[PDB]
Amino acid sequence: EPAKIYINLGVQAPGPFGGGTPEEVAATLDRVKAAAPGIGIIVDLDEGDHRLYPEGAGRYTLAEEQAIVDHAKALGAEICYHLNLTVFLWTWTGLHHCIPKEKLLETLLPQKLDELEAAFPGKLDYVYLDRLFDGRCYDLTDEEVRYVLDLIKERGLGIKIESTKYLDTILESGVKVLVDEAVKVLDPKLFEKYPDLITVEVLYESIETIERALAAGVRNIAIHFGGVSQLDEILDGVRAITENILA
Repeated sequence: EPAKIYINLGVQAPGPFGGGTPEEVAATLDRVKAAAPGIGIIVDLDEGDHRLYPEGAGRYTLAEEQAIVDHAKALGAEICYHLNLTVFLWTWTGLHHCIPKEKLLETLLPQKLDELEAAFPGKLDYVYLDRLFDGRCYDLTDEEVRYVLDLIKERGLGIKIESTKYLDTILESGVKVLVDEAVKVLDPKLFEKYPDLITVEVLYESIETIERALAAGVRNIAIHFGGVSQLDEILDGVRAITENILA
């Protein structure tokens, strides 16, 4: 069967350097689908008594986040939610302070996951956490990894990982994975053992980036462009898929 194609798209709140309101994000997503027809869309999103007005620009409110997802979900786009606040604020410093491993496994991570699916019921496909990131914080044991994967698979979520440190246990757990290769290594043996589970995000440098990927297994490839400014920059290479075919 032919392979799948997606346009990995980053969305953030209006701030000092860019961003767009839920109306602007909705219009851009409609303009991408208007050009790219049979191409999937992967929208990345960062997390923002609980607001209505954003406490400081550069972050969305929970309503604006829901308004974007509900519009992107209606377009058929998959949502990948970034739970970076798992290291946010020992405190009163804005650092990436790491709570004890128990405090995170026992309480916060299930807490954040419950809050997650409470705000976006069944409308999130992948979730990103800065824990499997080559270890960094905490050295995860054998059962510790598969416990976090169980919390994610419980709520029907996939995972986005930057490091392929634990990829050889994620696929055994049968959970969909999103490998961000937009600047480790991986053998094509995985694509014949787990074809419908891996989706590789690549930095678009040319058609040679796709051909090098399609030469292996990669039946699910997401394209992330370098560069609301990017509306037209993506509308340049959006014709790079009508003629690409390659199926």
